[PDB]
Amino acid sequence: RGKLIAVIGDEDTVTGFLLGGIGELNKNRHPNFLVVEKDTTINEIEDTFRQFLNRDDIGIILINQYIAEMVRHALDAHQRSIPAVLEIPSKEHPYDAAKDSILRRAKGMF
Amino acid sequence: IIETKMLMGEVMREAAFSLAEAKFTAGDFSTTVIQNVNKAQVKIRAKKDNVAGVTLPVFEHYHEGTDSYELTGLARGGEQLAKLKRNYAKAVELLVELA
Amino acid sequence: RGNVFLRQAEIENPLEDPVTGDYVHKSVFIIFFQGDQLKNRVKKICEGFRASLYPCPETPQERKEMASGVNTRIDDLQMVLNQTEDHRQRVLQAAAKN
Amino acid sequence: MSFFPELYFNVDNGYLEGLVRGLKAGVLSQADYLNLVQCETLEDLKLHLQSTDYGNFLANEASPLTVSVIDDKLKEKMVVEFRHMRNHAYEPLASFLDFITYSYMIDNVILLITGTLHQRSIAELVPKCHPLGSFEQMEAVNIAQTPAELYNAILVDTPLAAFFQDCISEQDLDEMNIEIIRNTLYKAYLESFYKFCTLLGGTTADAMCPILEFEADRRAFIITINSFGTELSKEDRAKLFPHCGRLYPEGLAQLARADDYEQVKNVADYYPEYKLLFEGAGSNPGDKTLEDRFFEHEVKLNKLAFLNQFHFGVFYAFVKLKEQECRNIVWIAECIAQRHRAKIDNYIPIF
Amino acid sequence: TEFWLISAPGEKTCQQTWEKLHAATTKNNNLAVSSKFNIPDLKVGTLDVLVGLSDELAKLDAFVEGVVKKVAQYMADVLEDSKDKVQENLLASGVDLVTYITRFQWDMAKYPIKQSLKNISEIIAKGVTQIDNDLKSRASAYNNLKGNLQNLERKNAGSLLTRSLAEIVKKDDFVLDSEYLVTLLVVVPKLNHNDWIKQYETLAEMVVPRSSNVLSEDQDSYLCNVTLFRKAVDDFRHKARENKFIVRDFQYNEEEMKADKEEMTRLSTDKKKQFGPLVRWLKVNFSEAFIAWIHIKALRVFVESVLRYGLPVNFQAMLLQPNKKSVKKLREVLHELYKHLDSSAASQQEYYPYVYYKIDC
Amino acid sequence: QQKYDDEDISEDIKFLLEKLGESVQDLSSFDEYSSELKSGRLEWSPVHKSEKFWRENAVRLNEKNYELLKILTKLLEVSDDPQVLAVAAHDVGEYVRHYPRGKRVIEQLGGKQLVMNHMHHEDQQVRYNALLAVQKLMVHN
Repeated sequence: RGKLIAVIGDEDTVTGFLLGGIGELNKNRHPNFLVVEKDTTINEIEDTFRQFLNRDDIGIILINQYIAEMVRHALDAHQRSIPAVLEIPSKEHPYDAAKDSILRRAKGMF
Repeated sequence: IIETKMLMGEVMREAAFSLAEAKFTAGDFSTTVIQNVNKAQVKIRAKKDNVAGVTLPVFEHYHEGTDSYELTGLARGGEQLAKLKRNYAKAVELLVELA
Repeated sequence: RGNVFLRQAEIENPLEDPVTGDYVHKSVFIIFFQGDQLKNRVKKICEGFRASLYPCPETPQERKEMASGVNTRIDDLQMVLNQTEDHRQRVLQAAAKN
Repeated sequence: MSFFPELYFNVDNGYLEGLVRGLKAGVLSQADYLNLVQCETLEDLKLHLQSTDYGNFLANEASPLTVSVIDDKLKEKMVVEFRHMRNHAYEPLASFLDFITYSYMIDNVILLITGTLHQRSIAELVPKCHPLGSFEQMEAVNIAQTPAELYNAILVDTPLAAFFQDCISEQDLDEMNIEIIRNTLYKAYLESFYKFCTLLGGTTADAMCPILEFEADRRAFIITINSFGTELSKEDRAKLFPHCGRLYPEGLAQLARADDYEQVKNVADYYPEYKLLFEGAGSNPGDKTLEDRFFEHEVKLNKLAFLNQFHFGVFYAFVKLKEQECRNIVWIAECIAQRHRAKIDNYIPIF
Repeated sequence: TEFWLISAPGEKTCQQTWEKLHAATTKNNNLAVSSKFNIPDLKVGTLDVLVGLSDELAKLDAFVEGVVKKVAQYMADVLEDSKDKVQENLLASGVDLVTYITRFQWDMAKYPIKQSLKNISEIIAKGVTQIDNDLKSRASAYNNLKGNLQNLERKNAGSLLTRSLAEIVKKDDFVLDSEYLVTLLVVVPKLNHNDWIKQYETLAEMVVPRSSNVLSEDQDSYLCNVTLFRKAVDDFRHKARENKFIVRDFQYNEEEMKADKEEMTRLSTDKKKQFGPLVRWLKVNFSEAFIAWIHIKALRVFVESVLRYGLPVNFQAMLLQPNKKSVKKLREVLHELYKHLDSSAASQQEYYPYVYYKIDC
Repeated sequence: QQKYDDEDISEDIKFLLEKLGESVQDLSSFDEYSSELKSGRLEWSPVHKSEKFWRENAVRLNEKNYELLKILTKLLEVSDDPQVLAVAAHDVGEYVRHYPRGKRVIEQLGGKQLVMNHMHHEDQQVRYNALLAVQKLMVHN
């Protein structure tokens, strides 16, 4: 009841994840999700990502490889546990095991 | 953990295939899904885990139970959308575990 | 499936229903049963159709005399209500003049 | 008229009948699918798509290989052709094409609803609409995010007001949810179109009335299947069951009580041409489902109507046949893009 | 089959014979089949908890009714020597169903009356539930076997374009130990079989000449092939697809095809061997289940009779089989013969002046 | 609501507004309130309408064994000054507006009859105040 998963993804991923059930309107009635497209500037994405992270009632964040790669420094600038950030594959961007913040914290184990 | 994540890749390969099937049979419902978003259906119950002398945060999937939007007008696409709903219902829980 | 005697009585001059205003004749045909399940489902049913379940008369006469005392209080309570109508009546024409 | 077309009909219809007959060559056959499938890459898929009537349809656009642009261009070609032939219409065909445009203007107007709920301007939603309801009318923009303005808005010049006046009002839009409004408007238009076709007797009615009866029947069946497990009330299901099918003389009452899908099979055992479809409904890994069978029988009725030529179905079966063709194309392209050959051929072929 | 059971207060000891063949309280003037039920005597136990006991017993009775009808439905879905339509004469434990309801036997050993009647009802529930779980497992496993057979036949279903060529072609039909070549099996229809046997020279270059040798001829399309350079497979396919030369690269394998066919035969023989005993297990499960069901129905009838009639256990009941289309006359006559039992309070609707529950197919 | 171009008007208005608000805050105190209730002289203090008081600090009127309620009942019994009597009646009414325990206590004490006698007081405004107090003693009674 406390925290709610977030979603920053293209139309396919966000429709699929919203059909999974997640997504609520907050006090400002902003959406729990964001729409990313080819017609979506970097500044909007970065500002929305920080907006979500500042809304402490979210807790979990879902971002694919590509969106995170676009704002890579803003992704790896975050080292905290409770506001978890997830790196997931995508049909349009299948996972690369060499690219994860958590495995970068674990880099050197092999 | 790499194997758990590869399993997630497999699960969402299945999910993307089922999403393509949903696009195929009923044509266009994505905008209606994105348009109507008022309250969620699965939330998280904050928790902590005493694996050792120190404590490490964990989370629990919680079925809030909100009713799913009914798709019966666009070519009566209920069965396929139900299949996609079930696939992503599984995906949500498995990714909460990974989280 | 209940099989106990019937405490019968009738109400004349049926004061209007408390919440609607229906001056319709009433009566009581009461029976007591031991089963707890009955005390659930029978009362659920009567609430479903109609019933007044609030009080619980008791043969021990202390409750009877206490209720008679409360009834004696009802009259003074009604007199205060009458004074309330008197005040909200006399405050009207004073304003309505101007 | 007096049962005598061909001194009336051809004079007023051949001008468009010949043109659409010429355009009909662009629908691919199984022979083309025997070589589209043997590509294994999107470049060769584009080659096989552009070797056909869709000559360089993706030129100067979408350099990287993808699937969405293909569907978008196909829909663009569809809408421009449909408007092109609508632009030369004659009164009866004009009413027909007007109803065929109501089919999508109902979708557009229901999309306009909840714009008031979400406080949105029309201009942002314009590209979100399917273009077929462009609504080059007064007031088509800036509905002020108020339901009353939306209702008076649709009533101003939208031609669908003539049928919305009798079934919905502003008050009704704010009581039930959006999906019920969609179902109600679609059912009202379907029954009105059935009556319209019935009044205009001839070969046109003779070919279309079976089709619309089948549409009503499949709608009733699939709703009854998908409405057993939902919060809806059977009063609303009766409101939303079409009443112009083969089941309308007998069977609709049975569907109001046919909860289990097996009972829906038992009520479809009161019309056999649907019993064979429910027999085809396997719901198994390797065959198709009931809704797919209903789409298949829709294509079959379209073909049976295409056996004839003196009808206004050169502009109704024509558009839906090309919809089926483009749906097959998109499914094939999508599974090719994902590298899934298990269901490479999970589509309804055309001829 | 439809069958009736009525109970009465039993104010007289003559009702012992009236349960069988009273003339005055006969049904259809001594034409309906009537036999006294094999009535046991059980303890009272409780009355305040008894009403809810009978209610939950009715819920469980509907549940087991669904269970037994589900067992019959599944055994009919077996569709071999057991169906809802033909070969439907399935005996009640080796004795005809009508013959066992008319000769119902009641036993104390399985279900001691000394125990609570709730104890017996929950033991029946436990047994039927274990039977039901074993039935769900049996359905899953054996229908998975039948589906495996059906899907292996789906692999045997279709023209040669989708059906393997295990027993049609040979290992030597292509070039084993190819240098830089591939015997692309470009199956050509019969409308164009006569064309490739001359066009093969020009359809590609850097190929093997005189590669006009056909393999086989089939109804849909004639099997055939052609040898050519590995890079030239692309060029020949692109040139040949326009002259109705369907391309179908077939791979020969003796071992794997033989293994699949042996698996098919194994599955068929093992399926018969598992199907016989499957019918046996279904029969015994259905058997024990309906005997438990007629027992629990008799129990509920007993409970209702004890609720209605009085502190003694003196009550008297009997089966009943009306002749068709005269059971309305019985409705009236039995209303007359049972209204004097009550003679006061009990509109009727379902609260009849008599005790009755309906048993049917 | 009046607006002027001179910003000094607005600044002085805001200063006076805030300071008057804090003046009412400091003047509003249960300590001096109970002190004046024990002194025997009562006035129409602004704390009567301070709903914060009667919402939160009203349990402080229950001193040792309802001592303040007892001596206010005695003040209602003895005193005949209409102003202090009306003040006490209004305060007791607002006290019972938030406490059923106090309601049953005052029912036991018979002070309900004392307010009834105040409903017949020579001054009609005090009669109306006593009527209001009894109406606050009327919750489910």
